[PDB]
Amino acid sequence: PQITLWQRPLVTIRIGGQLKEALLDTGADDTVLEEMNLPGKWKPKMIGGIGGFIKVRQYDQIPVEIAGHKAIGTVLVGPTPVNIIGRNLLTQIGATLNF
Amino acid sequence: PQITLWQRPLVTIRIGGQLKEALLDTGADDTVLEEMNLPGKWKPKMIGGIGGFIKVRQYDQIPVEIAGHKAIGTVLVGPTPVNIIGRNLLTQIGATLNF
Ligand SMILES: CCCC[C@@H](CN[C@@H](CCCC)C(=O)N[C@@H](CCC(N)=O)C(=O)N[C@@H](CCCNC(N)=[NH2+])C(N)=O)NC(=O)[C@@H](NC(=O)[C@@H](NC(C)=O)[C@@H](C)O)[C@@H](C)CC
Repeated sequence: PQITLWQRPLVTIRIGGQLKEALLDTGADDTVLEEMNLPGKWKPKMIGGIGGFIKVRQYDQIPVEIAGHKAIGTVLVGPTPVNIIGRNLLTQIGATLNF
Repeated sequence: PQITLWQRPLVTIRIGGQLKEALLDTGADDTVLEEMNLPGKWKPKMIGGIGGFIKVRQYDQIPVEIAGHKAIGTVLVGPTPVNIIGRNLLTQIGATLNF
């Protein structure tokens, strides 16, 4: 599908068992989700945005389905204001910007 | 064009007499430039994201050119680690996400 930017580029994703709402974001290297439990082993990491640094926890190899598209890779969970889908998963689904 | 997301999508824009590199960000509601001396009245404000809020200056009706496509709109100036082009302006040059 083609998505226009007059509205927030918001999509439903399954994070297995559950359904969430995430923001397709070109401006994010990685994927970060609101604090939730996942089936995995994790390691503490730090990421940045406009206001500074935050501690998150990394989960390697989690299958995510973005609008019915399949992706398998890293997922960071911590105190992010909006769930966001980064370039790490977008490239798996073959997302590009057109103008 | 068609920009792939293997790397951060960085483009050259013109604001004032300057050519600058900015990140195309579908997860930014607004456009935010790093500290720069523009003429004009501004109103102050706060924007946040990962990490917290930073204080910035709001300038209205500032004409740009995002890689040879003109736009006009509000731009925020403050201490961002990077120049960011939000949707306010991407909506003007006809950019979509496609997968
Ligand atoms: C230097 C900043 C670079 C741009 C920025 C775009 N992020 C959006 C994300 C979506 C909301 C969290 C952002 O801050 N958006 C603001 C930006 C500036 C602005 N405020 O216009 C925005 O829309 N904020 C909303 C408030 C949050 C709600 N969301 C929303 N309305 N869309 C708003 N209107 O003010 N990227 C990020 O915030 C991401 N950070 C990175 O990609 C950083 N990478 C690492 C490895 O840490 C790198 C640059 O150091 C992700 C990967 C963190 C792991």
